[PDB]
Amino acid sequence: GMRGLAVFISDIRNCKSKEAEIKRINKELANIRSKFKGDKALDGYSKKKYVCKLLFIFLLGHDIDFGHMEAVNLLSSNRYTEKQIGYLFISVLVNSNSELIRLINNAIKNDLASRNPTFMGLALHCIANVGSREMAEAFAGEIPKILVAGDTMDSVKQSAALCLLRLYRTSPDLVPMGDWTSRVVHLLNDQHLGVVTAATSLITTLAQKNPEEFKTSVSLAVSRLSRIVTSASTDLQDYTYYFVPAPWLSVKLLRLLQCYPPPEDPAVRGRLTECLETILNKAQEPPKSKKVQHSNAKNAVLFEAISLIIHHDSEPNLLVRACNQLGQFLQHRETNLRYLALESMCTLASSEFSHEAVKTHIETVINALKTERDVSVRQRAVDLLYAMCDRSNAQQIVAEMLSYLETADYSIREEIVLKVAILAEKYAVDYTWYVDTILNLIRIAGDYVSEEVWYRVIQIVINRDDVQGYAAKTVFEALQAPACHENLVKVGGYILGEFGNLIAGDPRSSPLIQFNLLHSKFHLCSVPTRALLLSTYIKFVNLFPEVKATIQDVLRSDSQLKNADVELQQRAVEYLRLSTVASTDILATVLEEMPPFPER
Amino acid sequence: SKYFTTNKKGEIFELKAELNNEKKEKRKEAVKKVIAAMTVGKDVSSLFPDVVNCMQTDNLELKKLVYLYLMNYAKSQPDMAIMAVNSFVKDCEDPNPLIRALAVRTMGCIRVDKITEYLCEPLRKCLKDEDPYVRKTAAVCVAKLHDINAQMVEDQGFLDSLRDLIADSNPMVVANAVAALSEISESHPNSNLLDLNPQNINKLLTALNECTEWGQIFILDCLSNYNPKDDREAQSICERVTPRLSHANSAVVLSAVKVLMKFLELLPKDSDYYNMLLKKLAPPLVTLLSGEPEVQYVALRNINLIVQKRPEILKQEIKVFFVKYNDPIYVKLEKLDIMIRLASQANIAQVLAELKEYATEVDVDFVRKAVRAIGRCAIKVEQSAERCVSTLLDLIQTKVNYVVQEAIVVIRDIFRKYPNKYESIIATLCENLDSLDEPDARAAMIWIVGEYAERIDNADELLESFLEGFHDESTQVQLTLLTAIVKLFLKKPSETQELVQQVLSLATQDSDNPDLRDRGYIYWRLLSTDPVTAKEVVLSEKPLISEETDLIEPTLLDELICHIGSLASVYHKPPNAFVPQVIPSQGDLLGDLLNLD
Amino acid sequence: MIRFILIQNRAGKTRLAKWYMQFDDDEKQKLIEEVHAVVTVRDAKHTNFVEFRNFKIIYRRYAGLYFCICVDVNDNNLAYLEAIHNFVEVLNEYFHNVCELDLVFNFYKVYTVVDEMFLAGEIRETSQTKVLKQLLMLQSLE
Amino acid sequence: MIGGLFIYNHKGEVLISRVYRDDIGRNAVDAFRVNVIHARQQVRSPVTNIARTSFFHVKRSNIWLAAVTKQNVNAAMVFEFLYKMCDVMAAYFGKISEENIKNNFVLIYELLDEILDFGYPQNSETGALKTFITQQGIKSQIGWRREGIKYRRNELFLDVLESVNLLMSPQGQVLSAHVSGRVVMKSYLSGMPECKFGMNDKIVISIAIDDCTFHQCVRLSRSISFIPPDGEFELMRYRTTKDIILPFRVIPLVREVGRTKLEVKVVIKSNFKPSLLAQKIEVRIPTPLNTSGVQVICMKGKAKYKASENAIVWKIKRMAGMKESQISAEIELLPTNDKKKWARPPISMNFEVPFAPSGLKVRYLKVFEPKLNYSDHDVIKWVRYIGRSGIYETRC
Ligand SMILES: O=P(O)(O)O[C@H]1[C@H](OP(=O)(O)O)[C@@H](OP(=O)(O)O)[C@H](OP(=O)(O)O)[C@@H](OP(=O)(O)O)[C@H]1OP(=O)(O)O
Ligand SMILES: [Cl-]
Repeated sequence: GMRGLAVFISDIRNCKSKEAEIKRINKELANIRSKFKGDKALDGYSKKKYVCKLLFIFLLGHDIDFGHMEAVNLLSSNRYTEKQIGYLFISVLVNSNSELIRLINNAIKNDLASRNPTFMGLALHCIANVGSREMAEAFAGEIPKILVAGDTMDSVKQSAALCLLRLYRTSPDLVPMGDWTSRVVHLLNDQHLGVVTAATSLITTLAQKNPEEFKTSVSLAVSRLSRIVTSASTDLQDYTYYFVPAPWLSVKLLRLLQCYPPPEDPAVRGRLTECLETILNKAQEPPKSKKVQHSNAKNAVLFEAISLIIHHDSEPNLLVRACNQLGQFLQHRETNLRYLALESMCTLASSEFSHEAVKTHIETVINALKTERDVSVRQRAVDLLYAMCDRSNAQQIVAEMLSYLETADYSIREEIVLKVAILAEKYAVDYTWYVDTILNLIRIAGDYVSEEVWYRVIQIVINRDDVQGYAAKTVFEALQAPACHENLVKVGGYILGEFGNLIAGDPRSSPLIQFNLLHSKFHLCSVPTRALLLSTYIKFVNLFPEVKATIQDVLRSDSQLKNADVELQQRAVEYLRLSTVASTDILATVLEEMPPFPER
Repeated sequence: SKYFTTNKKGEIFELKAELNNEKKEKRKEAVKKVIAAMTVGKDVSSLFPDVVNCMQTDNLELKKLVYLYLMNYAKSQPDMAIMAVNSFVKDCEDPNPLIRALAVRTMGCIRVDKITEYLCEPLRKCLKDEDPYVRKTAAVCVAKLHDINAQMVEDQGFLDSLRDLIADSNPMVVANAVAALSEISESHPNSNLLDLNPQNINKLLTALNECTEWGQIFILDCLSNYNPKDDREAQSICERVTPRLSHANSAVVLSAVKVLMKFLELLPKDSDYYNMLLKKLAPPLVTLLSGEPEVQYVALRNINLIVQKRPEILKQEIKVFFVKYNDPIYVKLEKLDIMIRLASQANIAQVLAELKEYATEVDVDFVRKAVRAIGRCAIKVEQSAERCVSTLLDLIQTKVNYVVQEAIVVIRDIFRKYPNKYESIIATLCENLDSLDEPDARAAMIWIVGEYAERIDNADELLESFLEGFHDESTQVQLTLLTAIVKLFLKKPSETQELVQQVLSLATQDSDNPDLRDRGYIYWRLLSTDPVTAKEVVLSEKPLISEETDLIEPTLLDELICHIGSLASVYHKPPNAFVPQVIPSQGDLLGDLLNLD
Repeated sequence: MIRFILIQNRAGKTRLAKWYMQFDDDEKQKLIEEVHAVVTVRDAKHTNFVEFRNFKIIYRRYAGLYFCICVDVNDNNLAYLEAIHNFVEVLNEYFHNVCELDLVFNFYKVYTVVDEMFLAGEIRETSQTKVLKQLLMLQSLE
Repeated sequence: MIGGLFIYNHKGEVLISRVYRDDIGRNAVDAFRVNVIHARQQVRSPVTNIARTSFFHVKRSNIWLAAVTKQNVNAAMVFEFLYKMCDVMAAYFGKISEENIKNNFVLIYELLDEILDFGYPQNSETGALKTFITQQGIKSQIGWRREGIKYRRNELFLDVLESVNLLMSPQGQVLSAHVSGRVVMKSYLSGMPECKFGMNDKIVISIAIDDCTFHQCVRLSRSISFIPPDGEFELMRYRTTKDIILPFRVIPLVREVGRTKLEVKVVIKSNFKPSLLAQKIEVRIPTPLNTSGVQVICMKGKAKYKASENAIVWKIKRMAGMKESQISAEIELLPTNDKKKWARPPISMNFEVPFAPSGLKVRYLKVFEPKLNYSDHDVIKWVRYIGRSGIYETRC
């Protein structure tokens, strides 16, 4: 084609600096402006190429503030390559100049009014690509006529239909529902599947506000779909992609049908059912190719059919079949398929006909999460577990969430900790389970634990004698990992101040060992945390008189009594003073077991 | 599938044809375009034979270009760059120093099994070369090889080769041997390379002058590692080291400083010389604060340590640590620290006048720390206390919200260090009760009113107002309010029974904070119990606090002082840390990384 | 619907940009950057779907080129993922083992290919056979 | 010693790099990019440790130069070197810029393998280096105030006023976000003062675009200087899209139980310093049009359902940073309209915060008046930071 164009492009590439690039572009702009302005007329070859060079520069980022007039001339050329380029320019560089617009509309009019489908298509595309009101106003009335005329070529019908659709979306008021409706519907019977594909996109948009007017499309849409999904190898060769027949038209026909309720004609509803079952069956057949393109094309159709089934929410056998197929995707190479399967299953969980089916796949979801690498898939796995959780499920789901938590990334912890607390609250069977869960939650992921939540667990433990000794041992054995969470030291220190006595008799969890364990955390803690441990330590002087001397030792120390903080300095003094100046009977009065909380 | 992969046309094929053109200026341009490409992520692996053939050249610029390309593969894809080992062996023989050094550096930046075979002999040859640019490289490459696996006794032979290299004609060569060595020695075995080194010190301390800014830096660091035994051994090392400032402003100084500090304390404290060296060290440190900002920061972080170990050195030089309004926050803040550490009776006049400058500026973060700094000054120097408190009052009456609330938190710590001394002020503080929204400030007012209750006949209707919205208060504020209102009872048991029961009833019946609950009960079990015995536990005199909060355990400090140059002297932490634990909450942890302190 | 289509290289450089929605140039520029930051950060483990502003993006890379379709949230992911591949195959046939430079030197032609396969934010023609037949008839014209 | 030299553009894309030890992976780069280049609330320090790896950095124009190692390196050495490298570079191609780096990739590699062997700084002085370096650098190159203004008391006020906008998925992905801001200046200053202003490098000088517009009085050449109009005026206006501090995260747990009940739990997390209070907080959770009734329980603030609004509105007077709260609701539905499942509108928030969500921080404002008697130390100065919600939305 255009030698001057290739040269400019390769000159641009050889530039060694943005500075040089901008020099070569300004040079071209001067050249183009001269020639456009100059005395000598240009041959079309030149108009064509220079317009096309200006477009290149526009696409590189630079401003183009002339040229539009020259590209408008190209529209009236009888040479395709010249019109193409003219039409491309005005489609990518739209100006608001109302002389040009009027001029561009004439050019359109001639091309539409020629009978040349190549020229018709260029103009139709221009309209669809720009979509301006002035164009809608000039042509919106004409486009349906082109679309339903018995003589217009298929490609022109395809392009007319999508043009009409663009115009309907930008300028609805110019697209009334005239007499062309039934014949647009009739296009769903065209032999040319490209035409059928195009018409379907249009009717789907039109059916959104005009359902009654395109109600006839259902029956046609259903019989087309069923001929497509059962047709042989040697049928629809043009529209067969990696052994999957018309995947995109299939998808589109399934999508049109989501604008309507289940087919009112019992015959039609029946055909549609055979149809959907055929699709479900094919999912269970093995690949005809090991190329990922085949399974994706096949599964696009499968997923769109699953939406239809969900939207109709009216055939329980198909919904169950749907769950089970999605359940089989949950073990799959394709992260894509895992992703979509979980997403789609989340939907099915909230339907009555389908909730229980979904619960069936709990183990598979849990195994998938357990091994899953992609974060967005993990997230959707946890969302699913949440969605299906109930009285039966809850202990298993919670066990498994907690287990996963023990080795989980940081990416995902926060949301799981949150879900564990909430589910624990909704579904706790016995106060001991709740307690065993939260303390563990706190042990593993205490950094994300609401303060309120460790409050709760500390009150329950007070109000129930039966779990106190369990809570004490759990905390103690937890506290004795070399690394642990601060809220564990808050929860742990409080429980032990209050109930350390129930394990103090074990010689491996003695009063001394308890204390020194806490104290190996103390100076790595926040101030309110130490504030609590100063209270814990004073309960210990009382409960375990044997270790009063080491504790008084830490209270008299500089880091406590000359502490920069008010609470710490106030507690360490108050407490030393208590242990020193208080009668034993007094000390016991002050640090009795705290009374049970009120339940309200 | 394999779409867009074709190598029968497009950019790669165009470059392949240009790489075979027989005009070298067109080949040179190719290899540039290819390198440019790798950098932007293009696959250019297919061009590898074609690029490697461009090495068959007279032309230097061309050959060097092919090397750069091969170095790009060295790290990213090591198997790739192995394909051309046999060229490196030839090109380390080639009679151009420039090429010899080019083939060696590159051989040792590759990393697989099959590197050992080809590299050992040619390195053996390179440490033995008329050109000190070749031996400078070879040396560093001994490090490189060491990092590649295997103990290697022949490598142990290279370990000698390196030692022999420390004695050499050229300070560039010796410098890099040493730096290779100290790095080598650290990892992995212990006590390696130990020498009597009196020659070594001398060889290094003659080297350490004619040397380039880098050569010394390594030298010193290695040197500092040693432990002398005598006065006069230590001594003359120190005088030899002394000219270093400021060879290379930044690290040359601080590596000298490190050395001079370890050995310094081994000295008699005589004055004779000990005292001279200590006077020497003031100038060069102070000059660092005229460098670029990054390097200031490092120098300050270091000076901060040095000032705690030897406050003597910079006792006189507070002037340089004064804040310039356009320093980065991190250099501003570090300086502030040091001003407190050098603050002294002699200088408060000005310091205090400066801090007042800063506290009136538009950088909130920096303002807030400056009022703290004033308080830290009053706590530090008893004579300043009275003037500081005056300055703090001035500021409070300027009414700038965030200045008021910091100043008052400071004022409480001041009331605490100097009890029963600033009572008059308390009404001047209550004038501002409305304008406190931060939780710290509130608690400082509250605690203030709890102490000194009796000075205020109105201490009533104050602490009433703070009960109104007793929740929506910081649990810190609730705890302080609790203790302050039980302080008001033991002090004025009259109108108090109102409050005391209301506040004990909230902590005990309402609030879900179990720690607060516990504390409420505790007080309830003294007060609504026995009027007398509670006075001793609560109103008992609390001792005085001092600013040993900032100071580092002397044990640690010595360790950090030994690390003067390094990261450890920036983080203020033993290496084993950044190279038994409580994991703070995300609340705590995210919170901490904003406390400029 | 399809909001826009991009073909971009690793570097961030656009080689096709087709828009089916009104945007200012600043805006398009911004979007082209944003798409690049999202997609170049994902390895071969990730899905080919990702949410993007109040739409989402389906993308795949061929050699050094990312093909990206921005569509509505409720559009069928796998359908658009294979639409991309169908497009790429037509490109491969039309340019005889397509390379990135074919899209640079024939940029104006690439728009023809796109308009044949997509139009007004919808898939228009899916038949590789028909699209080529048409493209080659176009080429032979003057 | 030095384990990796990386040069990033203003996007935190690694333009060019050399890794000198096999410790330092893809991992190190991301660390730097995420925790420094896109630091959100952290206050930068020239040195940073993350995951037991140390990062040194200098900023030149729009470029980040970073140095990385896992060892107890000589800290001063690293920085000094970085200035010298910037010395060497700027003597081949001048300004250290994205453009100029891009044009000099080949040379830069060359410089790197010379200036730095195995992470050990080697002689790198310009005159010395000619011998080793084959390549050449590719180079490239009043009326708004009145006379005689007097005040007893010279004052200035700066207000940083920001509106923060967000669209977030239920999984917490930032779908889009921008801040719109402006600094309002209110100045009663004597005479004709020249002012020198300084801020952190946040602001760069329906799709949000990063922009900054200044008052006609403002000059540029780091910092900006002006002689201000008297009293109150808008110094600058700006919009930013990167590195925004989202003060609240909204975590929705909406659950459709059949076609008759709806279970809604929403948790909000405040994400700023603990010592700071957000105020006028509202959370607006929408309800379906066919809602028989609502039971709402919340234990912070108060909440009520409003049918004309089709929403649950939850109010909180104050919330500190790093806190968490929860509302929970049970919603009744009567499903006459059959099909056309509920398209959920997003959950929205209002709030006010005493900081700038863009991260803008004011570093200085120097007043210098040539004729008159006062100086900068005499000028009283208040700053205030008000940050407000704009369209702050989270899908559920
Ligand atoms: O008009 P000129 O300044 O002399 O420039 C010439 C030339 O015209 P000439 O034949 O007079 O040299 C070309 O050829 P024609 O079209 O006139 O036959 C033209 O077009 P092509 O190379 O595309 O055919 C080409 O390109 P452009 O104006 O886009 O740069 C441009 O050649 P130069 O690049 O050597 O100026
Ligand atoms: Cl199809």
